[PDB]
Amino acid sequence: IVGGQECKDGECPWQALLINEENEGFCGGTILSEFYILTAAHCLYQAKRFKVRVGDRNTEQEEGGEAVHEVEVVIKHNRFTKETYDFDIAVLRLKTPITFRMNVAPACLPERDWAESTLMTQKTGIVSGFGRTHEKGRQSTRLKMLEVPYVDRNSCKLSSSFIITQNMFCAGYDTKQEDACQGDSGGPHVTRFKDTYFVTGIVSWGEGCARKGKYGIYTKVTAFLKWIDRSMKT
Amino acid sequence: KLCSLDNGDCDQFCHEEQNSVVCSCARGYTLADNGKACIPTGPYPCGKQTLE
Ligand SMILES: O=C1c2c(c(C(F)(F)F)nn2-c2cccc(-c3n[nH]c(=O)[nH]3)c2)CCN1c1ccc(-c2ccccc2CN2CC[C@@H](O)C2)cc1
Repeated sequence: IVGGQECKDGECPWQALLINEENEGFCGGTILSEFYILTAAHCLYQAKRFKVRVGDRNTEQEEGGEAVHEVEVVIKHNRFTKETYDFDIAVLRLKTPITFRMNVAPACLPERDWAESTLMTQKTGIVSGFGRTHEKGRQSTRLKMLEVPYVDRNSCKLSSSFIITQNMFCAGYDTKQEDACQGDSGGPHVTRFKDTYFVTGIVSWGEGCARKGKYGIYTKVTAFLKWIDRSMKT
Repeated sequence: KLCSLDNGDCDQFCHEEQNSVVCSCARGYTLADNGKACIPTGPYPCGKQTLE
């Protein structure tokens, strides 16, 4: 995350971190339930074997609230391809259930029609992650979050050098240089409604980070609710 | 106006059935007696920050 603020104690409890053999985070995820994590399909190419850490806000030290989980099943959307980055979504089933506690809790899955009519029409959502804090730089050791305006679909397409499919949406600023970045991929975009946070996007891609006239591109969760439901039973 | 008028006064999901508002909730919540509010079934219901 470029700009934004630290996630303070309890503010982003649905954040997950995918960690490789070196125990370093390389992508985010969103906790959906005690057994399931939502993430980006393109993240699955970033590590041969990986695990999932929950409850972490600071990778520099252990606080006692962190927990690591092995992945039992990887469910990647069969239509994802790096040629288009379309269908950038995967669900992970964990070998053992997540213990919910301060800083560890699931985000809500919305219903499709209501989410599209009520959540995605709000002014802003929130993106979070341990990604780079400048376009050139290393991963953040601190979990960050950023309020990002929803962007008009037309303005979204005109800003992009690449095709924005119906499975994608834009959020961010036109001039203010704060946005998600490399390493935030796979992590939560959530939208608040009456103090309840629903997962609305998966960080997918962007042309650089926080560039003027560009936006973060997210996988639209509402486009995949049936696919997600099926994956959370298989 | 129904659902378009302040989400039908629903805490969470709003649907229009027979020209009337019907509220519903995410998993882990139960619909309150008033048919509008959503009540958590346990600690750490989905979508709630853990600030206390
Ligand atoms: O996703 C990144 C990326 C990069 C860097 C960094 F700059 F760090 F390198 N960060 N980052 C990133 C990651 C996560 C969030 C944000 C972000 N959120 N908000 C914000 O502003 N930025 C930024 C590098 C470039 N990229 C990228 C990946 C994929 C496509 C893409 C799109 C459509 C079809 C096909 C392709 C893929 N093909 C392959 C060849 C290419 O030409 C087209 C375009 C750009």
